[PDB]
Amino acid sequence: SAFLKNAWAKEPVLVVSFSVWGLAIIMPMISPYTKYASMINKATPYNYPVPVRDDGNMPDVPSHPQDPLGPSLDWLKNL
Amino acid sequence: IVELPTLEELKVEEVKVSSAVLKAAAHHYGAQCDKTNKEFMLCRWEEKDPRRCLKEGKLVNGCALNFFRQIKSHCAEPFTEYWTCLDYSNMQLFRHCRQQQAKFDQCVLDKLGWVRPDLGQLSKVTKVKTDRPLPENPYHSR
Amino acid sequence: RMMRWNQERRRLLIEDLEARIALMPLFQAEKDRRTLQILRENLEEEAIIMKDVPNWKVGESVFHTTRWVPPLIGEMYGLRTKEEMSNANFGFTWYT
Amino acid sequence: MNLYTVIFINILLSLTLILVAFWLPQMLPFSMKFFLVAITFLLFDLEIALLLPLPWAIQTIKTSTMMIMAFILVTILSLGLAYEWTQKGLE
Amino acid sequence: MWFEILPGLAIMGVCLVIPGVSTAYIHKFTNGGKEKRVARVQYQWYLMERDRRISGVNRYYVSKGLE
Amino acid sequence: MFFINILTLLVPILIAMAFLTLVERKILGYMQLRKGPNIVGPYGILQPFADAMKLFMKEPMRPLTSMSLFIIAPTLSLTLALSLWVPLPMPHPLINLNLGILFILATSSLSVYSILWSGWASNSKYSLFGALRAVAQTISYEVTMAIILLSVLLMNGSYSLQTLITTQEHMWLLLPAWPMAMMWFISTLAETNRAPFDLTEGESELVSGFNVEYAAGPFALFFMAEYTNIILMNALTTIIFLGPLYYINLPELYSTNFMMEALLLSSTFLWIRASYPRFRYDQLMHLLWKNFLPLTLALCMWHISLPIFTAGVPPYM
Ligand SMILES: CCCCCCCCCCCCCCCCCC(=O)OC[C@H](COP(=O)(O)OCCN)OC(=O)CCCCCCCCCCCCCCCCC
Repeated sequence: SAFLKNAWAKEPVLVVSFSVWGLAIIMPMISPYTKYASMINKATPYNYPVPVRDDGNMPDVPSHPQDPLGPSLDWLKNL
Repeated sequence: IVELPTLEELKVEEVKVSSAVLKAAAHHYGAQCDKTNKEFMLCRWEEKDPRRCLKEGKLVNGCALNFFRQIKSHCAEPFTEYWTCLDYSNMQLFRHCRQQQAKFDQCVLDKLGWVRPDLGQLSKVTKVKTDRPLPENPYHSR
Repeated sequence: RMMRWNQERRRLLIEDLEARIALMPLFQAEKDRRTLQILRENLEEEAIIMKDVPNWKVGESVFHTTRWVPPLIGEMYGLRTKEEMSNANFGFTWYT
Repeated sequence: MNLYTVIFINILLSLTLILVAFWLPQMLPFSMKFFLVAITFLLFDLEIALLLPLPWAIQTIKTSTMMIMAFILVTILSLGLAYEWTQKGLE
Repeated sequence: MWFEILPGLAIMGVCLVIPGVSTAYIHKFTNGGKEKRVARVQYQWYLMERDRRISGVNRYYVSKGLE
Repeated sequence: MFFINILTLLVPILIAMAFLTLVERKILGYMQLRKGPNIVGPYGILQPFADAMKLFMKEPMRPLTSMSLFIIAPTLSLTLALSLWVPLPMPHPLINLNLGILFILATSSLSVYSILWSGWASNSKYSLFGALRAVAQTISYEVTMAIILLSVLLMNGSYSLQTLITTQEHMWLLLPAWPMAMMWFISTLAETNRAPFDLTEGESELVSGFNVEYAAGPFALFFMAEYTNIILMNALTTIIFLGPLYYINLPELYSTNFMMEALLLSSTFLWIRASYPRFRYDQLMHLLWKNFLPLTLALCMWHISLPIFTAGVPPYM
């Protein structure tokens, strides 16, 4: 601890340096948002969503995507 | 040989409107006319060849032209204002023009009855049952 | 502020990607329709270029399969105007 | 092409100036310590080259992986640097 | 006093705004009053090209619902 | 037109480049209790043009030196500087290089050749040492210079300098990332061999190794290059970290604001020069391989995690 103190006052870059190294190694693990990154990026519609053959027993979005069934991004909205 | 289809076989009315025009009405077109398109997509995917879905493509085009004829007939002015402002921007970004968008969107809801699709609800995969025969042995697998 | 701004910016990005998602069907048809035209048009000239050549099948898939192999850029614009070919070839690398 | 046009004007403007300059007025080190630093440079430059792709990796659905991978890259190289210090190599 | 360093600066400033205003009006003149389309990705070049074909030869000319 | 847009964006910068030396020889003056050059012309406005004409007229001494390389280095220097101004994202940038920042980084690196080759070509001991010292400091400051940008980009989403105008529509990137601004500013001071970091031509310590033998026209071209750079790097600070206001309707405001911030930060390195003695060679490199590089590496991580744990990944447009 004592060195820590002087280190805070002498060579006070490394201290800050390491501190950040850690804080970046922690915040991700604990964050009400970490999960969103893999979703928000997953959702972005870069590639065309090829349709599916409506063979039968389909709970998928019913034709017009304006139909209720299907995934929603209201989580993205009002985020 | 190559069995490339003939021109008369591939001549059909053209949309030909500035890309900007489309981007402004993109959302609504994704709304009023995705029935045929999705089916066409299904054909063009499972049946790899393009020759095997040409006719569907013709239907694809026919659906939009009238989409435009409706808008031309009703709320043309709004749409005209919205596209002109949208076109000026270099990436034709949607947010620079929201005041013009609101009047265009509200009117066609009022007259055409259509609706601007909420954020999303166009990206979601669709089910369209193309009565065409789900093909097999594609790529002449042999 | 940066967190909120990029989250908004992301919402705008999903909005316009979906805008093309909706419009590509109209373009896909257009592309194919035009693509075939270029192939066919080249067929006409093809049926007029090597006619004299002996043992000259007007045209034949370089391959054996009858599967639809998309047309390379060269094939589409090779016979066509040089500029046309150049445009396609070096027309993106060179900005608008 | 547009860039090519600009650049050749850029060289032309310079070459014009040097020429004017010449035509108008007619009237053994032992950097061993450095050597080491130079090598580290090479190495660090290469890492940076492996860190350049991040701007697109940030988009990876596998965000977590990207984090772990990236974090490791920086950390490992950081360790290399520290060693230099620990072994007093650079000093 | 220090009043005098300003003359020189004025001629620097004026010579650093020209470029930014110039490049940003020789674009809106050549592109028909509409900002030069920035085609970062092909889609955009496609849309741009599509525009060319749609009318005249230049993409800046833009046909509308009345076509 | 495009040609006209090449005159503008070049001449204007060259004329401004000339007026920087003047505003350097007067701002340093008033800080040191002296008027500076006001007697030639009105208030010294004709002073930059005057020595340019003297420099070109005086004999270009060719020491008894590898001629080709000796003459090429100046050419490269100016070529690179003028070139680096092509993709700058003042509104509607001359050329939307999609990976512009990379381009800037690339050309900036090539400049090192000039100093290195110049020293080798000069064939004088002073010059040789100057080159060696220069290459080392230059490249090293490049290593933190590049990492500092990579941290920025990851919060911008792309390498294109045009994106930052949309990233900085609500707040400057100084507020966030100020710790790197400082480290970008100090690195911008090293890469333009300006004062605090000017061991390349210390004059007192070693006598102008870079151009020991260079005089007249060659002296001028690098010379011009350095000062144009002095501006360019300051301008990159004024786009990447201090984001000027921008309005699509009125694109001029950006240029005007860009002007004000560029001139003030250009004024700052003038002010730094008069105010500080010069760092030693060893001290200089220590600061970067020791005082900064560890700072720059760590924050890179923080800027990798920041977006994720804040779900603040930027759009790729
Ligand atoms: C938590 C999330 C993550 C974020 C964490 C943030 C934590 C708080 C920020 C911590 C770091 C803040 C400062 C960053 C830059 C300074 C980095 C540094 O450590 O300085 C090195 C060096 C001083 O080192 P020295 O005095 O030799 O002693 C070393 C002791 N280890 O510095 C120098 O010697 C510099 C010498 C400069 C000479 C010219 C000075 C010019 C001064 C005026 C301009 C200043 C910059 C203006 C920038 C404008 C905008 C770009």
